[PDB]
This record gives sequence, structure tokens and C-alpha cells, in this order.
Amino acid sequence: PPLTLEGIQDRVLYVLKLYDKIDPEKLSVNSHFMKDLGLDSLDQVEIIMAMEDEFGFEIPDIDAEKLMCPQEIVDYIADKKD
Amino acid sequence: RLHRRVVITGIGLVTPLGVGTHLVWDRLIGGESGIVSLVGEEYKSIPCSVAAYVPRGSDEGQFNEQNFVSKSDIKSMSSPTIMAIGAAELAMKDSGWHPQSEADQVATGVAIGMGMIPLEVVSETALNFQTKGYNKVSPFFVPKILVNMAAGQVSIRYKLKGPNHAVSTACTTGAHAVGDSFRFIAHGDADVMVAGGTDSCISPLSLAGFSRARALSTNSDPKLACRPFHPKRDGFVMGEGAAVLVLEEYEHAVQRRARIYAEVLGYGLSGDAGHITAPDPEGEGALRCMAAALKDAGVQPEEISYINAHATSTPLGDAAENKAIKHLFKDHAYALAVSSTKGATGHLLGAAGAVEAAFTTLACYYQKLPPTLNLDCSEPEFDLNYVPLKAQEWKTEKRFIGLTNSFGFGGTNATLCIAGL
Amino acid sequence: RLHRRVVITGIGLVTPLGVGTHLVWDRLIGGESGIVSLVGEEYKSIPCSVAAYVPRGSDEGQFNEQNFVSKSDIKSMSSPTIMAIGAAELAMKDSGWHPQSEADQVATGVAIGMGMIPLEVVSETALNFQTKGYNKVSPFFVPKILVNMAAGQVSIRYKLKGPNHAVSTACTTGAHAVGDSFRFIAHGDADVMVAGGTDSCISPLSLAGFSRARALSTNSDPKLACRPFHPKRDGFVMGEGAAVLVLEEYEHAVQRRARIYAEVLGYGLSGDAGHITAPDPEGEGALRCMAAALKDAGVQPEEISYINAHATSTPLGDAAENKAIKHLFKDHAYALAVSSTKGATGHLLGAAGAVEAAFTTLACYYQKLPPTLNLDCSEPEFDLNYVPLKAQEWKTEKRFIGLTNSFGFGGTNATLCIAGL
Ligand SMILES: *[C@@H](CCCCCC)C(=O)NCCNC(=O)CCNC(=O)[C@H](O)C(C)(C)COP(*)(=O)O
Repeated sequence: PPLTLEGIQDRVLYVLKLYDKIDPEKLSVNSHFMKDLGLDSLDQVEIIMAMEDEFGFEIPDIDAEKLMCPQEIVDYIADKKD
Repeated sequence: RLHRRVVITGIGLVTPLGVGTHLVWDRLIGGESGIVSLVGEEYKSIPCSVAAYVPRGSDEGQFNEQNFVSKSDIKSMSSPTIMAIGAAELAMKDSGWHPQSEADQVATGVAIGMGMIPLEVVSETALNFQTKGYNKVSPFFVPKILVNMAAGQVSIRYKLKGPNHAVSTACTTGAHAVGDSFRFIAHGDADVMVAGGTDSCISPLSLAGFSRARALSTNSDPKLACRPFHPKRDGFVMGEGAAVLVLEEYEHAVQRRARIYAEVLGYGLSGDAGHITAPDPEGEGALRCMAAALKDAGVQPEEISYINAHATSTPLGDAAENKAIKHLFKDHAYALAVSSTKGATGHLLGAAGAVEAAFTTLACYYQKLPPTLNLDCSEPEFDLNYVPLKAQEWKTEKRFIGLTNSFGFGGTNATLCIAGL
Repeated sequence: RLHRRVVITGIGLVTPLGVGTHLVWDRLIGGESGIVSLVGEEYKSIPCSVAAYVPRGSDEGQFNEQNFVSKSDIKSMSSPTIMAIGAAELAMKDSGWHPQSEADQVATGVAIGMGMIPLEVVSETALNFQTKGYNKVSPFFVPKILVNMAAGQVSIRYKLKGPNHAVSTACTTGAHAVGDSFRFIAHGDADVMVAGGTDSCISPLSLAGFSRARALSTNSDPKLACRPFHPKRDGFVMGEGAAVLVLEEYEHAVQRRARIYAEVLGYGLSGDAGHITAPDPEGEGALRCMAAALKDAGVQPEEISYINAHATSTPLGDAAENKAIKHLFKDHAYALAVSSTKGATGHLLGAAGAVEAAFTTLACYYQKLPPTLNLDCSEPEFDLNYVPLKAQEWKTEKRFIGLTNSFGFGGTNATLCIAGL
């Protein structure tokens, strides 16, 4: 078996919890970076780069623009799997 | 008596549309654009695929370094410096001010700024140094990266000994150049100021950095990439070029019997303070800036007829500027025209404010309003007259007053109030 | 129309002498210097062996980035930016102005510039891009290179919504920030301006570039390397630092019960126009900007008692300024005192004019004149009082009025006129 979704979700969270600008207690899978975490566009670009190293795949900028939430990131990562 | 009138007697333009005042104007009003597809191997990694370049050639409206500068000079100076000297040459020629008198030299100052250092030069020299050592580094290195070098060359070349003010404000540079020049003349520090901006930062490195910041258009089609106020606007398109304006005290120009394009009435400057990354969605800062410039002018919002927008085909930016216009002008917003020339020229960064100031000045001289390009489709939020697709005449009997706006990173806002006589 | 006096109510210093207004002043009067010998393999093969660095740490008078800025911030922004933020925090605290009101905020602007982009950040990003590609490049690259990021950051933190004017002019930045801020307040565009300069460009590449330009001192010994006015002067010593000054309209200051250091009387600007590398041999441009400043101030040359010289320990530069002082002040030149503080701080580039403005101000407030260091002896052409080696009490029957001079590449000259109340 390649992967488990809840596992890729733990990984996404783990990366997010490591980003300094995000506040851990506020972090939720459905929390929106700009709207609720107070992050800016530039911060989000960094988040995707962290995701890029973690899951070992490049994310094109167009698709990265779209990902405004952890759950959303998870779904894009899962796209490789079922 | 301590405050004096200030008029613009000369323009010189080096732009993605071309070179020369008549030529660039005619092409702008015509709906021509300099925006093109990038043609390099080195460009493939980056998402932006488009940019606006000044045309280089012997043919008319094509920039030729040689007429402006010597071959030896070419090797020593950076591209932005060279464009500024040419622009400055053309401007002074258009003004017909060539001071020889000691009185005239001291009375005449320079305010010419470069918004960004060309990153390639730094990268080249750095790598050279690390691979091949200290002896390798050019003596001419540091001077090319200094912002005032352009201004210094003009000053020496045209014998301008008055106030020197090189300003690098990034995107608002050209705006600050014209505004501060106006204040200095009005204050009595100078009878004449040669003022403007230059940028030439088109390179893999710059586009990479801008794209990483998500500022740039990812649209592959050069014709559609830059679309201010349009629904599908996806970011700014980088331009290069230089513009210079000769500003002069009213009586001084009148005595020399000079051709006066327009009068500078007002300068305004504000800060957003809300955020570095994004413009205030309400346009609070842009309104305060516009309002500052009108107060300097002693003009009420109702007297304004044209606004040159700083719109850069950005989603958040064009919206914010729109909101500011609507709040400031209220019902008069529907009586005025707004246009953005950035679809034609691209975003000229440091030069943006100066070229936009020149376009506003010409707009006053004629009564003719340049188009916003690519505005095929318009959303209800954008319900103003943005002079879509084709130019519009604006021949009011009443006095022709415009605004030109320059908004920059970190929430810096600049506005100029310019008027026909 | 309305004559508004402008005063200084706040000083923030981050210098090679250390941090804090009292501390840096006490050390400067005491004859301390920050000039030190370069260490490490990187610096080897470079003709300069000396520089001046802000001391970093927790100990008193040491700059601690963490006090001024957050952990996330440190990674995100350039060293010049961080210094400016710190200097600005200290200045505002010194001023005791914290605008909470919208009215107060709109009344308060920023004018903080950066002379040079830090070349290292360019080189590191460029290499990253070549080696690892676009995906790797940081979004924060372009903000790190922008001049106004400092101003933007301060603006957001202190909620300063008034005129924003970031200006990079290399060596003259700080002088233009203060002078332009003065003009803005005096015009009525603001009640309060936060103004200054920052530079932190000490790097192998940067030093290489300057060495190759033949600007820098070749001397190995940090104690002797920078010696303004001295016979053995061989070139300048590169420094790093920020200075921030709160300027305020007089009545505004008085009424809020603020502590006033000094009054800004006059600003002057001029161009040499002889040459880009070489100062006017007779200092005609320096004469002109000093005199322009006096005119602005409404003051005769005979009223000036101190000059903070822009001497940077260069053969041609120090000579030029000296000639100009002699010609401007005629017989009274032998009555006045002239000092260069560059021996203590090094040449702070962008920040130089701000820090020297702060020093001139403090000189007025304490009636104490900082020494020119290393001036053991003097050639006959240098016959004035340069306050050699030891600090001097500032004595005059009239008002305490001084000049501070900032001369820059391309022959840009700036002068501020600062007075005791
Ligand atoms: C001149 C160019 C510098 C650009 C570097 C980073 C923006 C300049 O001053 N541009 C900014 C003036 N602002 C605008 O008109 C654009 C509005 N939008 C933006 O500033 C950017 O597009 C972002 C908000 C940073 C987009 O990033 P996120 O993905 O929202």
C-alpha cells in the first residue's frame, strides 16, 4: 500500500506545526491560512515549499495558489493515491 | 509670494512602446502595446512568459544607445543608466532648455531615480569573484549599482549644478521624482528641475523573484496578459524604460517663451500601514493620498476630470484603487474618466510614475484620454468609465485637471495633480 | 503663509559605537571608535582589512535583534531592515510619541531609506536559483532587496499613515530623509516624521567592489585607518548602522510636553557637475549647498559655530570640503569648529547623514563638540579648528547653530542646518 490519507494528514499538520508563524492551538485542518491564521501570500508559498520537501514532489504554482487550507493540501497530496 | 507656479515644458520617453514624445503618444492613443513573449532558454523554469522591452534599432522609435552615449560609455554603464541619459537628452531637447549661463546651471537641478538595481550585474560579478578572485572584479562594478549614477551623468552632461535628488523608492520612484522637483521649485530652491525615473530589471533572476512573490502574470498570451480592471487579471507585467520631465517655474518658462504642456498643482503622499504584502482593500491610503494632492492643489474632487490609475492588472490592487476613487469622488466618479496605461507599457517599476506623469501631462495638453487595453469585459464592481479599448476625447470648456497615482510595496502611495493651463 | 518650525524630539541610534542615545553620545565624546580589523578566510585577498560593525549581544549598548524583532521576522528580512526597525523603535520611545488616534496617525509619516542593497542576499538567491531551480527560490527575496521595506515595517508597527518617503541615494540617503521630512512638516503635509537611514552592506563582495574603486583605506591598523583631515588619509572605512530621528512641528511638540533636542532650520542641495568620481577641487558644489541651507535657515554664515563635516579620510574629499568652508565663512571660518565623526563610526553610507544629523543635534543640546579622531598633526592648508583628538565645549555669545554636510557619488551634495533652541 503506497499511502494512507490520515497519514498524509498527520504529515501536513506536522509540517504546519513546524512553521513558526502558525499558532499551534489555532491550527485546524479546516483553518484558512489568510482568513484565520493571519498568514500572507508569501507565508503560504513557504508552506507549500515545506509540503514539497515533505512529500517529495514539486507542486506547480497554479495548484499551490489554490491550496488555502490544510484539508485542501491533504486532498491534493492524496490525488496521487485513491 | 513665497509659493510659485510650476509647469512642465519638456518630456522625453524611452518605453516599450518606443522612443520620442509624438511617437509614443500616438502609439499609446492608438492602442499599441510593447508587451511581448519572452524569448530565452533561461526563461523556461519560471512561470512568467511575458514582458515588455524597449525596442532597440536604427529604425524610428527604436532605442539606439549610440545617439545618446559613446561606445566606451556603453561598456561601463548599466542599461537603466543608459536609458535615463537618453530620456534626459530627449526631454531637454523637447523643453529646449540647454543652460550655459552660470546662473542657469545653478538654477537647474536633477531628480532622476532608478527603482531597482539590475540583479544580473551583481550575480555576474559575485560569481566571477568567487571563481577567479579579487583581481577579476571590475573597478566599474560599484558605480553601476549606485542609484544616483544616472542622475550624475545627466548633471555632468547638461551642466546641471542645482539641487540633486536621486530617489529610489522602488515603484514610486518616478512619482517622488516629479513631486519633489515641484516642491523644490515652488520653494525657490531651483528654477528648473530635470526629473524622472528608469528601470531595466528584466532578467531570469528578477522574474523568478517576482513570480515567487506571485506578483507576475502567469498568462502565456502576451496580448491578454496585462488587463487592468478586467475580471481575469492575474498579476503585473514587467516593463523596462525611462521617462524624464522638465519642470520649470511659470515665469521662467514664460520669459524663455517656452511651450508649456501643463501645470503641476499638487503632490500627495500617504501610507497604508495595514500590511506590507497587500493594499488596503478599502483603498483608505490611496484616498488619503489623492486627497492630500487635491489639498495641495486647492482643488475640490469635483474639478477632477481624468485619473491615470496605477492599476497593474492585479486582482487586489485594481479593486482597491477603484474603491478609493469611488469613495473620494462619490457621484463625480461617474463624471470622470480613469485609465491605466500599463497594458501598453507594462509596469515600468521605478520609471512607472514618471512615464505616467508624462502621459497625464500630454493628456492635459491635448484633451485626449489613453485607453485601458484588453478591457473587453467589465464586472459591476468596476462600473466607472475606464476608457475601455479605444481612446476618448475629453474637451471640456472647464479647466482640465487630472490625477496620476503611484502605489508601491509596503503601502506607500503617491499622487500628482497635473492640469492644463 | 503659515510658518511652522520643526524640531527633533526623538533619537534612535544603532551604531558601531553601540546602541542608545546617551550611550553612543557619551562614547563619541569620550573618543571611542567602532573601527576593527576584518577576520576570517573570506576577507583574505581583499585590500581593505578594516570595517566598523554594530556590537551584537545582550550586554548594555549591544544591539540585540530579538528585542526589536520576532523570530519569524529575523529569517524573513535583511540586516539593514532590522537595524532600521530597531533604531526606529528606540527613536519613538525617545520621542514618547505613540499615535493611537487616527488623526495622530495620519499626521505622522516615515522617511527611512537604505543606501545600498545587501549584495550577499542577491548572490545567495542567484546561486540557489542556478543550483536548485525556481521551486527553491524564496518568496522573500524581492522584499529583502526593496529600499522601502524598512519604512513599510515601521509604518505598520507604529501605525504611521502620513507621508511615506523611502529614499535611497547611497551616501546621502540619511541627509535627504531628514531634509525632506523637514520640508514636508514645514509645508503642512505632516505634524510628525520618523526619518533616517540604514546600511549593513559589509561583505567580501561589497568590500571588493569599493576597494577596486580605490575608495577604501588600505591601512591594516584599525586604530589609524580612518583619519579625516590628516596628512596620511588613504580612503574611507566602511561602516554599518541605522539612525532614526523624530521630527515634529514645534507647537505640536511643546503642547504634548515633549523633550526637544534641537530645531531644524535649513536644508540645501547642490550638484558638482564636474565629474562622477572626483569632488570639485575648489568645493564649489559644497559651498553652494551649504549656502543654500543658510538661505533656507534665514541665517548668515557668521552665525554658524560648528560643522559636522562629511570628511571620510580621503585625499581629494577632505580637501574640497575644507576649501568650501573657508570660502563660505571667510574670516569667521577661523572662529568656527569643524569635526568629522567618521573616525568613530566609519562611513555609514546611507545612514551617515542621519547619524551625523543626530550628532549635530546632540551637539546643540549639550554644547559639546565631538572629536576628529587620529588628527595628531595637520598640513597648512588644514589651518582650521577640527576639534582634534579631544572633545571641546561649544562656546558662542549668540545661538548654537551648526551645519552637517553629506556629499555623495556623482557630486550630489546635501547640507542640514540645525540649531539650539
Ligand atoms: C512594485 C513591484 C514590487 C512587487 C514585489 C511584491 C508585491 C510594487 O510596489 N508593487 C506593489 C503595489 N501593489 C499592487 O498594486 C499589487 C497588489 N497585490 C500585491 O501586492 C501582490 O500581488 C500580493 C498581494 C503580494 C500577491 O500575493 P498573495 O498571493 O495575495
